[PDB]
Amino acid sequence: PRRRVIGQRKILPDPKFGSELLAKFVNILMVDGKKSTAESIVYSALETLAQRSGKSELEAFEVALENVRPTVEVKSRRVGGSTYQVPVEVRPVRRNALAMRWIVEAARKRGDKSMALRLANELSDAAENKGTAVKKREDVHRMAEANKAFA
Amino acid sequence: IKVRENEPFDVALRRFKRSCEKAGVLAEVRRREFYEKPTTERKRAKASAVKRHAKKLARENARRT
Amino acid sequence: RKQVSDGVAHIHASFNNTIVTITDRQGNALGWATAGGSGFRGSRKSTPFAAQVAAERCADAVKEYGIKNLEVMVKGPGPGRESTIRALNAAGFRITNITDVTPIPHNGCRPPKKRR
Amino acid sequence: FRAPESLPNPLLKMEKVSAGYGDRIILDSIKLNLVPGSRIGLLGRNGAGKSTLIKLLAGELAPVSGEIGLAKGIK
RNA sequence: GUAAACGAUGUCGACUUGGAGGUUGUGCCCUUGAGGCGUGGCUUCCGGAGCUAACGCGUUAAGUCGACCGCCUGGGGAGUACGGCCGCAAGGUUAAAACUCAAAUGAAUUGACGGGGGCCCGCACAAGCGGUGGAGCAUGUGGUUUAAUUCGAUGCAACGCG
Ligand SMILES: Nc1ncnc2c1ncn2[C@@H]1O[C@H](COP(=O)(O)OP(=O)(O)OP(=O)(O)O)[C@@H](O)[C@H]1O
Ligand SMILES: [Mg+2]
Ligand SMILES: [Mg+2]
Ligand SMILES: [Mg+2]
Ligand SMILES: [Mg+2]
Ligand SMILES: [Mg+2]
Ligand SMILES: [Mg+2]
Ligand SMILES: [Mg+2]
Ligand SMILES: [Mg+2]
Ligand SMILES: [Mg+2]
Ligand SMILES: [Mg+2]
Ligand SMILES: [Mg+2]
Ligand SMILES: [Mg+2]
Ligand SMILES: [Mg+2]
Ligand code: NA
Repeated sequence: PRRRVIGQRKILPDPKFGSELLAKFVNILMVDGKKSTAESIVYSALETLAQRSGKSELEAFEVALENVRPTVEVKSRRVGGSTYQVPVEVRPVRRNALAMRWIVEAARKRGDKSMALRLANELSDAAENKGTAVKKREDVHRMAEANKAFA
Repeated sequence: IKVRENEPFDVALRRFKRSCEKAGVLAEVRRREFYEKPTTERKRAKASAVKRHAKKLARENARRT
Repeated sequence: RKQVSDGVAHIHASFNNTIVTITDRQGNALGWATAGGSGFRGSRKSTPFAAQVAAERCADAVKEYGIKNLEVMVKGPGPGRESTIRALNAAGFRITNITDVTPIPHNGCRPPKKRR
Repeated sequence: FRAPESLPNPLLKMEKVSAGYGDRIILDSIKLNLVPGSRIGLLGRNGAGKSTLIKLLAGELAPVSGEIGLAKGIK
């Protein structure tokens, strides 16, 4: 951080689908190294999402991700010893990472049944713009618009 | 200061004209100096200027740069 | 009313505010706006963005006169000095000549004290 | 106002609302859920359904399409 | 009638290598063209010998000499008290002692420090994940108690430690 840099950590793509976004989703939502316990959750969620949406891969994940991925966000960039937040332009690589974290947090909330169902409902809501995950995006947009004075 | 400058199309080009009086004079006349702090400030400013020739004097080294 | 054709803009900026006034060429004020009154109370009304907002807020609400040419006159050096002529030109105005008038004494009255 | 439990995270299940009042159709589209903690104000002119929507969310005006939903522990 | 009224350097005169400039006079000359060649007055910066405790001064000496004047004799007490003179007054000028200490003081050197500066680093901040601080129990430590609650470690670097 202070001096050095990193190329990246290469990730093995998804087993069932020819993609890596879903593998990173599994990595984000697993816990205690229980990848074999997160895999069933994610695949069950994408099973019960396709039947309600009408498509298997795009409408399952991407359309619920592009309604929750952020565009700008606030960071502390004081100059003269103050504390006001300065909005910044988020980068394309971090957009998906932020979106998936927000979706997984919204799905960890909303406690009704198994996580394989909580995530499915939260993702349908994300695809329609109806969840807490998209509410977080709207709130951060409000903050950035309000602090748009500093640039 | 007053400019028409019809020849450009929405190009300010008033930098040259604003860099005549506004930047320095108004910032100077905002507060009273002392009548004796101006002389000290001028003396220090013009004593630092002659250090430019002393810096110029330092070129004559190989320095392996 | 009276459909004034060519007008005068006053951009009175300062280290705490930026007041923008649209008037006729004789000096009868048509409409004014200010960064502080645009909903920016505090340190946020010193930024050039607030001046940009005030310029548009003054260009609006004066379409009752339908002005096409504006002679801008800039006073009181501050953050909203160059960021307001573009905000006016982003409102449908002909910025003909940008006069800069600014009070300069020839060593007149004594200024205030120096702060600490 | 006192302190409730405020447990249910899904406040209601909203889908294909089609509120009509029988003779006509009043509203058919809908917006984001109440997502506990949200504060929403309904603008709009008169005779536009601002009260039909309130009664539909309250549960005293059954939608013609059906399944307007409401969480288990909402007071 | 007092100032850090300060180049903290009394006035006058004589002598003793150079360099880069500023401003103000003058003669000659290829002003033959925004130029050269000499000579005075004032002035800024750097520097040789020499001088100096060092810092530095260095032809405008703090160098080498002469004339005249003013002032100093450890730090406090103290530029104070009393007295005289001056002042409308505030005060100014001249000016002690008793007592007390063995030190005050200048310049420079090595460190340390700065809410002084410059350049780099560290899971230091930032970006994240998971925790302690809340409840039950285990263990240690202080406290209080007791016939004894054996002794030691007790900021970081003692407290699941000997
Ligand atoms: N009980 C009813 N039966 C039939 N039509 C009704 C009934 N109540 C309301 N409507 C109709 O539904 C429409 C909206 O009525 P509603 O009371 O919801 O209005 P609103 O937009 O909330 O405005 P307001 O401020 O007047 O209450 C109107 O056209 C009205 O005539
Ligand atoms: Mg003031
Ligand atoms: Mg005195
Ligand atoms: Mg004196
Ligand atoms: Mg003097
Ligand atoms: Mg003296
Ligand atoms: Mg004499
Ligand atoms: Mg010298
Ligand atoms: Mg006295
Ligand atoms: Mg006396
Ligand atoms: Mg002294
Ligand atoms: Mg505990
Ligand atoms: Mg013990
Ligand atoms: Mg241990
Ligand atoms: Na109503």
